[PDB]
Amino acid sequence: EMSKAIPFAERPAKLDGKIPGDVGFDPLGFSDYYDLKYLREAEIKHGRICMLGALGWLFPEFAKLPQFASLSTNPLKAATELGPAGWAQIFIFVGALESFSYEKIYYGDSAPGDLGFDPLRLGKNPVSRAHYEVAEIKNGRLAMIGLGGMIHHSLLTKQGAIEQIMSQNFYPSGFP
Amino acid sequence: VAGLTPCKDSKDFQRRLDGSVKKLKTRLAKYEKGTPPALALEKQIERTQARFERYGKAGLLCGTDGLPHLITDGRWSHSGEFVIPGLFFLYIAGWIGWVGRSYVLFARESDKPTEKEIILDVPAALSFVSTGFIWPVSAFKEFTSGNLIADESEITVSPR
Amino acid sequence: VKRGSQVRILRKESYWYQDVGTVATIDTSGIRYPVVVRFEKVSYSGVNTNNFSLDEVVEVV
Amino acid sequence: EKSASVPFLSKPEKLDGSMAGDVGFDPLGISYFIDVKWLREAELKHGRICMLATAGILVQEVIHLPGPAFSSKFALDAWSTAPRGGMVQILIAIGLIEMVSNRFAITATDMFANPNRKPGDLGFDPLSLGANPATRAKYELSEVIHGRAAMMGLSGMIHQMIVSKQPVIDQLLNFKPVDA
Amino acid sequence: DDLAVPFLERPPMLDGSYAGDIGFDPVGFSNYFDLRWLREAELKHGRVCMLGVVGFLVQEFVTLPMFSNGVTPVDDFFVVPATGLWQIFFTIGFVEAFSNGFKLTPSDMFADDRAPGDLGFDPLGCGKDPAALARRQLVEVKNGRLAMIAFGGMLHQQLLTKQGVIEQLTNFKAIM
Amino acid sequence: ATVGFSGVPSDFCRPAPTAFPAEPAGMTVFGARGPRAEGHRDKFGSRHAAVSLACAALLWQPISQAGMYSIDSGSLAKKSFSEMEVPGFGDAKKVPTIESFFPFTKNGFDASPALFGKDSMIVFENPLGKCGAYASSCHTFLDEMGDMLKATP
Amino acid sequence: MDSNFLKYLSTAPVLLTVWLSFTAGLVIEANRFFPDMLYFPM
Amino acid sequence: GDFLVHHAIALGLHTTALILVKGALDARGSKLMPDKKDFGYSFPCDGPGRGGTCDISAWDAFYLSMFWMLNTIG
Amino acid sequence: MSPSIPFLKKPDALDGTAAGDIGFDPLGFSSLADIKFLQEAEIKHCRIAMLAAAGSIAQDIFTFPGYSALTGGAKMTAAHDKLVATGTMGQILFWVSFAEVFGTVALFDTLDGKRAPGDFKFDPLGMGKKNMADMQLKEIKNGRLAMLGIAGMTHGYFISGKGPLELLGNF
Ligand code: CLA
Ligand code: KC2
Ligand SMILES: CC1=C(C#C/C(C)=C/C=C/C(C)=C/C=C/C=C(C)/C=C/C=C(\C)C#CC2=C(C)C[C@@H](O)CC2(C)C)C(C)(C)C[C@H](O)C1
Ligand SMILES: CC1=C(C#C/C(C)=C/C=C/C(C)=C/C=C/C=C(C)/C=C/C=C(\C)C#CC2=C(C)C[C@@H](O)CC2(C)C)C(C)(C)C[C@H](O)C1
Ligand SMILES: CC1=C(C#C/C(C)=C/C=C/C(C)=C/C=C/C=C(C)/C=C/C=C(\C)C#CC2=C(C)C[C@@H](O)CC2(C)C)C(C)(C)C[C@H](O)C1
Ligand SMILES: CC1=CCCC(C)(C)[C@H]1/C=C/C(C)=C/C=C/C(C)=C/C=C/C=C(C)/C=C/C=C(C)/C=C/C1=C(C)CCCC1(C)C
Ligand SMILES: CCCCCCCCCCCCO[C@H]1O[C@H](CO)[C@@H](O[C@H]2O[C@H](CO)[C@@H](O)[C@H](O)[C@H]2O)[C@H](O)[C@H]1O
Ligand code: SF4
Repeated sequence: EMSKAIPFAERPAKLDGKIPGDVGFDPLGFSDYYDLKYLREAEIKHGRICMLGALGWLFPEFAKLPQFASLSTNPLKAATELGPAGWAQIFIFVGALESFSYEKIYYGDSAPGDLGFDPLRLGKNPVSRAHYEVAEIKNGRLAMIGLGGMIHHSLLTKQGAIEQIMSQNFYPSGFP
Repeated sequence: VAGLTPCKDSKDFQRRLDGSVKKLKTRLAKYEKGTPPALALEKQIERTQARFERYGKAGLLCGTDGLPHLITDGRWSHSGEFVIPGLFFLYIAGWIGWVGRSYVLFARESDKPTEKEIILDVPAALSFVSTGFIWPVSAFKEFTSGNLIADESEITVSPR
Repeated sequence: VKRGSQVRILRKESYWYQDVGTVATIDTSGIRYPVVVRFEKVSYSGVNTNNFSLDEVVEVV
Repeated sequence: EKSASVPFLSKPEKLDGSMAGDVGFDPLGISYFIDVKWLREAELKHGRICMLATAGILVQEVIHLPGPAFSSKFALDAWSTAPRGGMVQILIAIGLIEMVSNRFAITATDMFANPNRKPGDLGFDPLSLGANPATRAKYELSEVIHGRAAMMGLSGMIHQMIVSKQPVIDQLLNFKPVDA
Repeated sequence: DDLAVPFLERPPMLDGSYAGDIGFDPVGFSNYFDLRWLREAELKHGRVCMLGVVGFLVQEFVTLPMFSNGVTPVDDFFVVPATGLWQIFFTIGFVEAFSNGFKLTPSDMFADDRAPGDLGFDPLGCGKDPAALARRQLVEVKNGRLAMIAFGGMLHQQLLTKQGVIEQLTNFKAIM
Repeated sequence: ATVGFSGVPSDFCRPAPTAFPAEPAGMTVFGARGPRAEGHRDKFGSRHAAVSLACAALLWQPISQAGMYSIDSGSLAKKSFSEMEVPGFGDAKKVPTIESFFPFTKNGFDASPALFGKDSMIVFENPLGKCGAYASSCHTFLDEMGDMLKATP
Repeated sequence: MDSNFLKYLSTAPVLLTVWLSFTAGLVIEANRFFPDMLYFPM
Repeated sequence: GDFLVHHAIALGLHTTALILVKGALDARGSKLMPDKKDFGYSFPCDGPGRGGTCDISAWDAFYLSMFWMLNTIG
Repeated sequence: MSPSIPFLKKPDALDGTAAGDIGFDPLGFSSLADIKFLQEAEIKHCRIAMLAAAGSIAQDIFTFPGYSALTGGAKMTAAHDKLVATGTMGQILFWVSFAEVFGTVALFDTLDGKRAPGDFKFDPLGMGKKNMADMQLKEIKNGRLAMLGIAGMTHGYFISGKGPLELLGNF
């Protein structure tokens, strides 16, 4: 009856706590209006995107591929520097990956975010599978928040995350 | 800087300021010192000078005509020209619309809705006026709960 | 549809199409448009009542 | 039939004397058109804020946090000298406090939706001093009277500071009557 | 029988089953977390710190031929090749994964209800007998706690004095 | 008529629940009194809050004066953790440390076990100075009233 | 006050006139104390 | 100046399109005259019956859009 | 009525069983705050103030070697400041805070009724095994006297710049 996330508010009707990563947090009630399976798939995809993005916002600051050594440790500056051909190849790779999602969303039914990618067979144990599902959701959420923060910090300081931390210019000087 | 020059260092802006001040001083020259007309014209001169100085320091860009121009493209260096004012408007306008809609529904569920609409129930109207300050979350809550958008089969429509 | 029941109009030419009214009486004599529906909203002609057939009205929940 | 505070005016009908500090004072009859629950919630909020405001104006003149930004005996000058980012942080924190304390019920249409919600009762009793029925009524009356006194005092302090352009204690110790 | 803190009640979850239980949990971590997980963490910390104390003692006198010797054991870490450090890290990771059977999280670590700290490591069979097993469980936990404290002290005093433990004891200089 | 600002959505024709949660009487220091899940007050009660706060203060005590202290030079010298260089992380020789979480020095705040330090200390300014309520060097409000009462046109 | 007089004050044109006069006064005083504001100061 | 006159032109185009599109879409019927297609394209009106039905035709929509089109091109 | 204040009625929250309870509460703080919390606070203040007063007197009489060098002969709060700069006061505060964590735990067991206020079960020499009520009354009385005494010593130091005994010698 009562939401776990907000103990003083009634539990959202669609969020009954059975689905992974459900703590009854929906103050604005997106689940009432929009399809819950679609919302879950979108959340999982965003979490995966942002997990990779948060990892790659910091990895070049530690090591760069020999081809892209000259590219800036600032991820935005590196994006500007990469050039149309490499970005086009990345876009084609991403579109080839997203063709499978297109097929699974519009012409198939399955667990939200299940594209059949489990090469190492880490999800066969049900208990470990449940822990991994919740962990994926929560790490994706944390990565979304962290990567949004990272993008804005790079906008402000015009530097990488580690460089900003080391130089301790944590505070803004105004709009860029 | 975008396509124009800063107004703080524009000969055209300085010339416009000089012309305005000279017009006011010419008008002032025909009035005795300390008289209400002289005081009014001196206050006008002070206001003109303050306005021009503030415009110069605001970072506004000025064209060849010597008048400030607004860069309403989204640039954060010029947010105060259109975006932040626009956000203030949208806030106030959504406040007004939300409270008006709330009062419309309140009068709809009354004994005489038309009477409530011509002769208002100002206690309830002020209640809604107060409610209007979180209209964005309230409006989105209404939308998601389905109390905002009506179904296509429940709205009258003319024949094709 | 019975007396004192909310019914949504399904006649396309009607001012109250897809609108709800209250059934005031249903005539079982066998006339073309037995049911009589009263509306709060007045039409352009100023009439708030009309006669409808049983296939042009659907009970609402 | 007649108000206790203002004998010649009739007793406000909506003021039944249940609330603390009720002396039948409502000459303009606000309670007729505005719910007394909302009015008392607003009264307690204003009184609490003004209690804190008077305490702060009087205290931060003698004791300050370290730093030139916080070193300002004059309160209206402190308003400007204190770090603007810090002041905006205080504003955001006050907003979040209002939201959570009122439990998402922050409007005139939903504030008292729960019957358990009582005027001015936000669930704030960290040390549980209000659990004693014997002293609860006295504490309520003291809170209301304190809020009223602090409201008047804060208003007077703000405007006397506008006039004298000197702190409250500094004004009282070096008083200079108003001249133009 | 005797309680560690006489003026505090015996913690509800500490019933004496585990070795070294003297009812010491004033902050009541056992009331929040699984005691099996807490004891596993305790034993892992104790074992790592026992080895670490022995390493602090040995490293200051004996250095392997392949590696260069730092002034202090804490500095030996910075003196050694980084790829060697990474190899050790990954080997420890593989050891942990294999010992736990790829059940590394609180959700599944004790899915088989294995005794905390019981990784099946008894090459010499020193734990065959039962009474010796209990006495040595007590010895292990007590020595692990002592080694935890001792390693903290050694690490910090070595960082302060920039001298080995025995070197500091032989040439003791007050900080002020 | 209608009494406005009732706070009851049904009076204003606004959406509202049908069953409102009851109000339990449990309080958590540094918390609020209101509906909570079962066992919430027992697990995370005033004891939890207070003991956690005490632990937080005890952990703050090292953090406030965080830094590598060394007596190699013969005197206690403090050096920022950022100075230490870490192997095996490629370009990033210097890596984030506790100072990243707590940038006291960047803001020029001299933290201490207790919140404030010598350089950053609460400033007590005596308001009285050498003033007296009456017949003093400073002209007080009471002095003004007296002088007006004894004034000569 | 007479309830009928209060209803007459609550009538639509009276309320519109009073509210728009109040709004005009708000804007006029805002422009009197903070004039020539062509932009939000940033 | 070009910006302002361009947005004036946008207003003119949008209002002429409004009149013409409304005429085209309501030509077959509206709530006032739900049987307009029976009367055709350019009938005068439907009388003062339902509050007045002046200029209730798609031809009348064209007739007004021609003022607006003359305004925009001007 | 109240034994201490005959003309005032006995404070309700004061039943009289507690050590040092003479019905002295004219302002009724016991009616405001939990008497167990108040008793714990009183015993804490008692012990700290007794240690502080004895430390003041013993610092006037004698000073440990090395501390005199570090503090430059400063006394009382000046010594506090000098040794804060040194780092000793930091160690004292760290270990007192470590004690006070378990002090908080003990405070909440008192508030739960499981522990008597101020009872840490510390009696290694077993002095409190013959009449605990008598020793508790002695402790409370000495602690109140020591609170007043430390107030007097600290404020005499603020007045004069001199410690307790040095003040009594000069004055
Ligand atoms: C001092 C300057 C000024 C003035 C005098 C006006 C005056 C006006 N504006 Mg506003 N406006 C201004 C600045 C100003 N504007 C600025 C700077 C912006 C840019 C953000 C806008 C953006 C704006 C919009 C987007 C609209 C207006 C509209 C209007 C007119 C009707 C407003 C109304 O009925 O509110 C009372 C409020 C209501 C009736 C409620 C419904 C309408 C409001 C605006 C909705 C707000 C919330 C909503 C979610 C916003 C979605 C916008 C998105 C679709 C683009 C009115 C003549 C409206 C108009 O012309 O309609 C034909 C309109 O829709 N203005
Ligand atoms: C848990 C500890 C551990 C394990 C289990 C382990 C196992 C194996 C195995 C079998 C599985 C092989 C086949 C292997 C091979 C090599 N190891 Mg390795 N190793 C461990 C630790 C270290 C450390 C600390 C160093 C190191 C190194 C090298 C070098 C290169 C030497 C060079 O560069 O000349 C080679 C070829 C050194 C190094 O890389 O130095 C830059 C170095 O410092 N190893 N190692
Ligand atoms: C599917 C699957 C597989 C897999 C896989 C893989 C490859 C999984 C990869 C997972 C990854 C890369 C996850 C990354 C998560 C990153 C997070 C949560 C970052 C948070 C950052 C934060 C909070 C921050 C921040 C910060 C900000 C914003 C500001 C800064 O000043 C400070 C700071 C830095 C703190 C494999 C291939 C094994 C197959 C198998 O069959 C199953
Ligand atoms: C509730 C609660 C708690 C609490 C609490 C707290 C923090 C309570 C705090 C209460 C406070 C700060 C009350 C302050 C009242 C101030 C007043 C009445 C000022 C009047 C000034 C006047 C008349 C004046 C004036 C003047 C003017 C204008 C002109 C000047 O020339 C003269 C003068 C200066 C005289 C705690 C935290 C313990 C927890 C508990 O579980 C629940
Ligand atoms: C717990 C426990 C144990 C214990 C213990 C311990 C360590 C007990 C320690 C007890 C101590 C230190 C008691 C100190 C009391 C001091 C007082 C009353 C000071 C009064 C000062 C006054 C009146 C004054 C003054 C003055 C003022 C105002 C200003 C000055 O200018 C003048 C003057 C000096 C006259 C042991 C170890 C035995 C074990 C046992 O199993 C249990
Ligand atoms: C396309 C383009 C244009 C210009 C910029 C750039 C070149 C980088 C490029 C790309 C831009 C991109 C990818 C921008 C992306 C922006 C992102 C990811 C922004 C992220 C914003 C995230 C925000 C606020 C999160 C707010 C979270 C809040 C309150 C959380 C508060 C909470 C708390 C504290 C307690 C529990 C409840 C709740 C509500 C969860
Ligand atoms: C702890 C991690 C929390 C992550 C969430 C943070 C989200 C939003 C952070 C917004 C940025 C912080 O806001 C900040 O901007 C102000 C701009 O004047 C700063 O302003 C000041 O800050 C510094 C001192 O703190 C000074 O050295 C700067 O010179 C000064 O500009 C304030 O320090 C702070 O108010
Ligand atoms: S006025 Fe309008 S309605 Fe009357 S006749 Fe002429 S056109 Fe038809």
